[PDB]
Amino acid sequence: ARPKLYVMDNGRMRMDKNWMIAMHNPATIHNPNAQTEFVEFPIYTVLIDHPEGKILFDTSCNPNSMGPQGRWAESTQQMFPWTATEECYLHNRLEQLKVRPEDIRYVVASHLHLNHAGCLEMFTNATIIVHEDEFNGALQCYARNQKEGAYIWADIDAWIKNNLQWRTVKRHEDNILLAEGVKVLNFGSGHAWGMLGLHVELPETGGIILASDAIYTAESYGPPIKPPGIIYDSLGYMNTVERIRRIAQETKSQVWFGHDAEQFKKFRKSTEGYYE
Amino acid sequence: ARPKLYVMDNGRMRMDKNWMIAMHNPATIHNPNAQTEFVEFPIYTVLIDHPEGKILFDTSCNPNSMGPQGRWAESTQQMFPWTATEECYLHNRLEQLKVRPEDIRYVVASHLHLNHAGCLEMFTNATIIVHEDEFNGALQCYARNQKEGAYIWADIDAWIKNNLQWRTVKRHEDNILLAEGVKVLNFGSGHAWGMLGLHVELPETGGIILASDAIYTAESYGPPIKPPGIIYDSLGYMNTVERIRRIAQETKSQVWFGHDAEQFKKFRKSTEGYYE
Ligand SMILES: [Co+2]
Ligand SMILES: [Co+2]
Ligand SMILES: [Fe+3]
Ligand SMILES: [Fe+3]
Repeated sequence: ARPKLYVMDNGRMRMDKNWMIAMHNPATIHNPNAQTEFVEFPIYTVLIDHPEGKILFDTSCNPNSMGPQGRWAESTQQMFPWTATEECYLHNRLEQLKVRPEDIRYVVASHLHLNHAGCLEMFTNATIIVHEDEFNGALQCYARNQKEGAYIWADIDAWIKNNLQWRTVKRHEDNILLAEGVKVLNFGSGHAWGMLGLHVELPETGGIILASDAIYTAESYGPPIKPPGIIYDSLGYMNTVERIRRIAQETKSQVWFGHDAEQFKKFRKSTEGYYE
Repeated sequence: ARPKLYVMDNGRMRMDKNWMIAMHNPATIHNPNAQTEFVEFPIYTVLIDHPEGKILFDTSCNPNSMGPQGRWAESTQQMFPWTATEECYLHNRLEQLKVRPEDIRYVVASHLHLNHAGCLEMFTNATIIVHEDEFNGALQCYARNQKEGAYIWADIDAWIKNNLQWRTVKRHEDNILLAEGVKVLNFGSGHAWGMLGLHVELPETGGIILASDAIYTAESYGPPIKPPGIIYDSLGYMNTVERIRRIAQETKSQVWFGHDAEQFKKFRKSTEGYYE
């Protein structure tokens, strides 16, 4: 099999650095009112155009996320603003590749945060692969009518109204062979309730691990590991990072982080080409 | 049957509020360089003068902690400075109660952080009860010559040279009946590797739970729970806080937080009296 892997630029987001690197600049006797920064980071998706079928990793943010009539609560827009041009929208990025939503066989949701699950509702002909604990956690946010937070009620509303077809990865489920050289990695709890990664083995490029928010950046990866402020299971997070490190060394694979500005710049995006 | 419980003022410490309440004030589009604060909080120990023997909960900081020739590293001194008058020193606080180190039968170390295990070395005639995981973790810090962070090399050095007698609480060990109405609570991992609390049943005052850093403050306690930045096991931390809440409700016990300025102000300290 000779697949093509595309990195699609789905805009940028800004947030408190402390979210990304917990306690990045601690206050001191000499700096008692220490300042944080408001850092920019990429929101990207990955399309594996595979002969067995098209696989999508993450879905970025929903077009109608930001704004006065935005699905995102105002507090969320102010803490995690998403800047993107129309071309950065997933549906347009796919269109520029002559890929219709209906052509996606599999969507892998690393987690159900606002900036990874925004456009799940588009893929009504796909099987949405998600960690059961992540699914459960988001569904509770919905049921309890939680309007703030990283789980967008209106996005979840849409998933349900659009009758998405789900395939939950069970807590103790082995990695899933989705297609030749494409494995869903079950990272479990850490950054969120349930994280999924991808291991892709390309004939030419070789091995790629899509870590998503299991590893925000290279600063996160280290060594040493510098965990995020947005974390559900600190222990599981630490374990997941080391697990990823071990797999990378054993499979001689690259590790693609979730939101690393520097790494993203070096990527070949969908406007220039792909990875074989 | 008729004991007296003393609260001993062992000084004040300042640190970044983000340590106490994580992400207490996140940056926004309108406040991108959001400032943290450098808050003050109490360091205290608890003496249970019990007919079966004297029980000490926590040991505060070592007198030789701060300063150019201080045991604490400068970075630590600058991030977590301890201010204390001679009288605030535990040795002095005990002397004013006509209690010699040698008279302590049991020292319960909630955890082995610098602000709780400073003066363990004094109690050479006591049994030091500590969580095995906390003990293990600190001994690793020592063995690896970790000089910075919350585990003071020189402090641990002194514990070993002074030949302290340890009694480790095993990971899955039940609560320990230390004396009539005195009971060691095995909280396990959370704030640190292994946390111990006390439940004291006082004839007059009733039930008291000593939570130490299992719960920093009333703000931590909520509801809802607002976890700290100094955390090892987020899940365990959350579980512990809720376990304490339950025990408190079922035993109609007060919950004494580790570092709550407001609550401490209301405590009757060793200079004014005791709790029966
Ligand atoms: Co996320
Ligand atoms: Co502590
Ligand atoms: Fe993300
Ligand atoms: Fe403390």
